[PDB]
Amino acid sequence: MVEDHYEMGEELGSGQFAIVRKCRQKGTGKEYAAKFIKKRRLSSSRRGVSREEIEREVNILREIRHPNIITLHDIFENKTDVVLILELVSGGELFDFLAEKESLTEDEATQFLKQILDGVHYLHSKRIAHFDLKPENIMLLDKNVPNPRIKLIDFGIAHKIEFGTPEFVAPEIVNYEPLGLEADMWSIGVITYILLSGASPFLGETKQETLTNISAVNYDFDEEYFSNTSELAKDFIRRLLVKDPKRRMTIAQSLEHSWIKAIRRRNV
Ligand SMILES: CN1CCC2(CC1)NC(=O)c1c(c3ccc(Cl)c(Cl)c3n1C)[C@H]2C#N
Repeated sequence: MVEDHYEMGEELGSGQFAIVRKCRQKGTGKEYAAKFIKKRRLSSSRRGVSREEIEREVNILREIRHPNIITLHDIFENKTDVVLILELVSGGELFDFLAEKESLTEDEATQFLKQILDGVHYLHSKRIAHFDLKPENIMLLDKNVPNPRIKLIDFGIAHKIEFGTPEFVAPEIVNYEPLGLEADMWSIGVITYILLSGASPFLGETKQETLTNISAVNYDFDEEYFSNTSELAKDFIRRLLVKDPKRRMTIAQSLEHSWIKAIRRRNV
């Protein structure tokens, strides 16, 4: 059993069918995050996570080796749960960081985005789409520094290309059209808008209104939030928030973009 080898500690987070606890590996003293995923009782049960979601997630994490993506250390399973022993990331979600900061400067935003884009470049090079990129799925190593390091998490709907969270889904998801790596690029555009403004671009009062806004690409650079934003930043976002996935910037193009490079290019 997992608890023979890992002493479980405080609960760090929870969702509908998962709980994550801090734990300590008894043999080494090393601390990890143990994610307990509740299995379906029966193969096609309504409640619980499909065994397919679990195995697919495990297999993707085991194949990835990148500094901006969480590592999987081990796996345990009993009758009711699959327990993933994951790298512990203790600086909280980017979501909570942003909550405290309200909105980021373009320099602060690009420092995060360089890391997010590097991790996504690694995934896309392997033809893996994450499909649930959002600030809640980006963890900080340490929140009390100017340039915090991040790791992508929650690969539960990641797929190899051969419905995530309403505010972040691309139009092709909303309209049941073919999916690819481009959906992740849309989500990066949403993240970028949020980092710079503190506002979610497509959010409506209801989920239905949010989804309607996405499909119509109904957003703006409202002067409330974007009165000081550079034309480069807007170009970056505008080239991601495009309805036709074929027209959207690719991950390589996003990394080459002058906005991302601006901070590297300048001295002061
Ligand atoms: C998608 N959201 C965010 C991640 C989620 C599940 C719900 N929630 C967590 O609170 C959380 C999760 C984590 C997953 C991995 C690691 Cl290494 C950590 Cl520190 C995680 N934490 C803190 C997710 C779960 N369950």
